[PDB]
Amino acid sequence: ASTKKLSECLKRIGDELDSN
Amino acid sequence: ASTKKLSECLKRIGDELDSN
Amino acid sequence: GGGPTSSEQIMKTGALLLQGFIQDRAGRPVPQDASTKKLSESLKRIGDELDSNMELQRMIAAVDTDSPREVFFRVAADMFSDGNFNWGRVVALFYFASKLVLKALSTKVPELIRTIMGWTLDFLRERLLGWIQDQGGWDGLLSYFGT
Amino acid sequence: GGGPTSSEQIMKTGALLLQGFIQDRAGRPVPQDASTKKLSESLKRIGDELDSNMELQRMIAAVDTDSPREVFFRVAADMFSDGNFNWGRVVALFYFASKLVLKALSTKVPELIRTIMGWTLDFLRERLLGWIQDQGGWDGLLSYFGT
Repeated sequence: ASTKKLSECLKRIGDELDSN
Repeated sequence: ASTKKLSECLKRIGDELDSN
Repeated sequence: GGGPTSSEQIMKTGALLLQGFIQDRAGRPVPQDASTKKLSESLKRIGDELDSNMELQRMIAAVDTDSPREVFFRVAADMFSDGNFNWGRVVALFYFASKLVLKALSTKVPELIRTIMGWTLDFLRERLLGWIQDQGGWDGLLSYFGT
Repeated sequence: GGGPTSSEQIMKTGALLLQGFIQDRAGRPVPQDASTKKLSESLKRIGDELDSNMELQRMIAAVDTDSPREVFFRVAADMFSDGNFNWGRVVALFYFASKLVLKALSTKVPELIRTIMGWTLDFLRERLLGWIQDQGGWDGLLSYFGT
């Protein structure tokens, strides 16, 4: 159920990272 | 084979301890 | 041999990087070349920054990991379901793989403590209990310690 | 109820002490009463001193622990085979039980890293490799990091 929310959490971490 | 030597090592630690 | 673009080199370096990265975080050694060592450094410090991302830890903490293989493939598929790729998501996936190792260990531990306590208490009942009774039980250990 | 000498109290307090002691050393919480807390304190600091006994660590390091149940009963039997008992040997046995937990975990870890690396590399081959090739392989990650 809440794997969904860690995925998004990790997607957004991924993108955050590319900004630098 | 070398369980033998840790036993003795733990026996002697045990006795050492009782001295105090 | 193939250059960096060959799938064989991609799989080789990927394993090195992945193994180096995970192992590093678990002790808390894999021989590798200079540019690969440089990537591993970058990986390690990014991993450090994410370890401080406190929301993420809670996020990682809440997922149930009794089926850790199911969890991994589900997270990985989702991370890449929108059809976009970037290096940050790959990094994030690696970080996630290393957390699974630690998470998985953490679920073995109580059962391990239970099994070993079983042995110890069984041995104690059958072999030491008589002697312990002769001391008046564990209060004798208080005396021994001089309490 | 029985006093400290009853076998029921001996087994009850033994489990508390044992569980408290092992758990303490593994994090690196079990509700218990005052005198039991005092014994646990004495236990914990003695455990600390043995952690510094460097010969003992090597001694514990060398035994193969692929059959950890066999190892425990063999050490325990031997410790008490001369028919003598004293509190120090009991303490030593507890210390040994907690080391088995850690030793046992340590043997699971590489296999765990292997299993998880398996998942990750499998996912990477089937799902990310094409994209990684488009970056010219892992050298692209060097660029990304600005190396």
